[PDB]
Amino acid sequence: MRIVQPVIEQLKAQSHPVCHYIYDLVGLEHHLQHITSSLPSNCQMYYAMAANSERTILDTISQYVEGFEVASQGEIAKGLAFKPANHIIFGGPGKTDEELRYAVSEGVQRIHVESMHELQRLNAILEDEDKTQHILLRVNLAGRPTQFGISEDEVDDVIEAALVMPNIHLDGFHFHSISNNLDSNLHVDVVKLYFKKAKSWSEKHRFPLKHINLGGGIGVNYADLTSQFEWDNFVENFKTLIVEQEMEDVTLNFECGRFIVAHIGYYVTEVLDIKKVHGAWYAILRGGTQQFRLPVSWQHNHPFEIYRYKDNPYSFEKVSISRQDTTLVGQLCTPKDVFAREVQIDAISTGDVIVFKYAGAYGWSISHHDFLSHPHPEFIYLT
Amino acid sequence: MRIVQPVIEQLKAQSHPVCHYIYDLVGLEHHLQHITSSLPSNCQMYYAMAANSERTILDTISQYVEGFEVASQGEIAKGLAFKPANHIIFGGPGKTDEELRYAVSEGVQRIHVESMHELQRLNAILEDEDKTQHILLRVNLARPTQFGISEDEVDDVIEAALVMPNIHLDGFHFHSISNNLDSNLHVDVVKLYFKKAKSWSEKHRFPLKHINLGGGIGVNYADLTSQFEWDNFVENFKTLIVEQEMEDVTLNFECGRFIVAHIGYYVTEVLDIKKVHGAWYAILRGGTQQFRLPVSWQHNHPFEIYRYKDNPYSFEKVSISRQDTTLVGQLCTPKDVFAREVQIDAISTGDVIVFKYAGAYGWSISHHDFLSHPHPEFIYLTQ
Ligand SMILES: Cc1ncc(COP(=O)(O)O)c(CNCCNC(=O)C[C@](O)(CC(=O)O)C(=O)O)c1O
Ligand SMILES: NCCNC(=O)C[C@](O)(CC(=O)O)C(=O)O
Repeated sequence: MRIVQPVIEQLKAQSHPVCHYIYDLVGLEHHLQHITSSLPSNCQMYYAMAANSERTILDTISQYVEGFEVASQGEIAKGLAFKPANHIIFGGPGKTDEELRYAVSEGVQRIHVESMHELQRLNAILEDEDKTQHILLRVNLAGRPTQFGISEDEVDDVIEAALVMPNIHLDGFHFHSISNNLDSNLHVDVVKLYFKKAKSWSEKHRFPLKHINLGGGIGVNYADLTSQFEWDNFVENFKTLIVEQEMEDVTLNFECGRFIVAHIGYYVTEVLDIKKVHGAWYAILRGGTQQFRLPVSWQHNHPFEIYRYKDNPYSFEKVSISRQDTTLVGQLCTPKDVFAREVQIDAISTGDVIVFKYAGAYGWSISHHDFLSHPHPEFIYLT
Repeated sequence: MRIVQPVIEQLKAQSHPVCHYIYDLVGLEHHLQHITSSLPSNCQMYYAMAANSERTILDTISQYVEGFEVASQGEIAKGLAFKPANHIIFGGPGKTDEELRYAVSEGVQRIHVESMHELQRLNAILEDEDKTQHILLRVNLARPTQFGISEDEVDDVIEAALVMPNIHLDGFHFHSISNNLDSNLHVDVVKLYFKKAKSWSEKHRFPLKHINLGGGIGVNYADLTSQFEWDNFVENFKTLIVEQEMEDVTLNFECGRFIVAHIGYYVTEVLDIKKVHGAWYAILRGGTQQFRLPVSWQHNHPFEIYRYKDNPYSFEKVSISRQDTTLVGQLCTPKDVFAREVQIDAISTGDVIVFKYAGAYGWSISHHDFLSHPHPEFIYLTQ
């Protein structure tokens, strides 16, 4: 509340309707300074802009991170606004010929190759353009069947194919098995598996293990806001693992999105209407889940807080309820437009503002902005 | 495939990437002509543009339908380009003061009021502007959703509406069910709307001018041959108007899905084919951020396969036959799935997947800019 309330009160004082995204850039910079500086000298931090690729967010982040992790030519173009191509790293299971040629043309640092067929499509462009390209092979370790990377048993044949292509520079491997892990001790064991796997292929095939992309998937807790990822405990144990496994001459990198921008983002919206239907209570808010789809996608009740507005703009009384199971919804004409279902609300009124915390990662970026053609939420960036 | 194959062959012949929404406007016109002509003279068809508000689709639709059903200021704005204000009807659970003032200013045909507080906000705007407005009251007949007025509360809102001089109560709005495939069950629901609507008008002593019977006409995605029996529905619907003495009561539907579903196609080329831990995958251009319907509804979306004979690359295609295969897009999320473990007769890299019945809630519900991919090209077939 402390961060957003001065903004909400200004909007109320000016009679502007509250349907906003608010981002705390000071807290973002402070958070990034700590994370990147704690890392060892051989490890790097790339920002995965999937979580949030708003231009102001990238402007702020660029200074503190090594580079950007991108999943398309459009994300490359957004990254090139603030970083050189050789600090952009390109992953994804379906990179088109256009994207590969554009990536090669711009000269992106690495392409994280996810198949034998992709390798050959890339290599054909490299022979055509007469360029070379640093790559990692993305590996899918035996957890379940997904579309991502090379299946573990197929990896050997893709290594041998990449090594005999002179235009390909096989730096090493890319692992991204999990997303949203909250356990720091467990994440260290995932990294240990990556080191042992990467070293075994390097030793079997006899090529220099130059680089390992350890992926991302550093979790954010939406249920319990006090129990976040123990980054300091992780980093210090992660440092111990590097020296134990002798990975000091191997350059490492993470590609984090959610953990970097989640807690610094807020989706704030005014209460338009409160109603009781067949027993159940509902609070209808401005905007909707087409602007903030995270709770519907993940199927949880998103954490929020209620700013109690004291004035009344109408000549008639506000609708108020107290201590009821209340379902929070937007303006959409679908029953799926639900921020939170049957959650406790101590006091809520028409004219109050719901402050959804932890809205900065995969909030606006995953949302179906133009469904039912509502106007976009307004964007405020605090400095 | 007869409709889309000429377009696919043109794209391959021109060496353009295949990632397209293709629409059959000739088919759309024949569908509209069939529906609009078959209705009784006291009932009109409005198009609920949430399903598809593309300007070419609206232009084609506006020629045949009575008007547009809208649920935001943006949908009103789109509708006004092709219909006049007095053939636009406005619903939705969270109409803002700005949207209500806009609707009144433009002079919309009806506003479908969904609560007591909305009625009072509308009335306050009407007294300020010194205007009147025809309305219906949206009723929620006895499961709980956020929509309309709870049945027990209806009497109080009617009495409040009748006392307001600026409000002109035409009657009621019912939209209980969604995606119903049985014509006979829909007639019973329409009969139930008549019984309830008359009961309120006789009790409260005002003329029952209009009843909005909603949409909810289903489209079958599992079995394409077993669609909604419109001809069967309309004749029993005509019978019912006479039985319940509703010839002088003027009516309307508000259909979205049923109008545009079968005439739209989402067409995309196979970029990769891989095996991961025993399971086959086909990576397609675009993704569920362009066509979200399969993920939202959690089904295997119906499709056909166009085989392409030529090979643009000097290395071999990946070709499979008679395999259970998961179809995925370019996205970096494992939720990017068009269809899961579906038996495919034969497929190679460079072939084209043709997702049928992609015209309703395809592009319109999708998260277009997630991972910043370029939009698919839009073709509208007219000859
Ligand atoms: C008032 C009113 N009138 C008419 C209609 C149109 O109904 P019909 O098209 O069915 O005839 C609707 C449906 N309102 C839109 C219903 N939405 C959908 O069917 C798709 C989706 O929104 C997908 C998603 O967002 O995940 C969903 O909830 O499944 C409506 O709410
Ligand atoms: N699954 C863990 C990774 N989550 C995200 O990165 C967010 C999203 O991509 C957003 C979404 O498309 O629903 C998702 O897959 O839930």
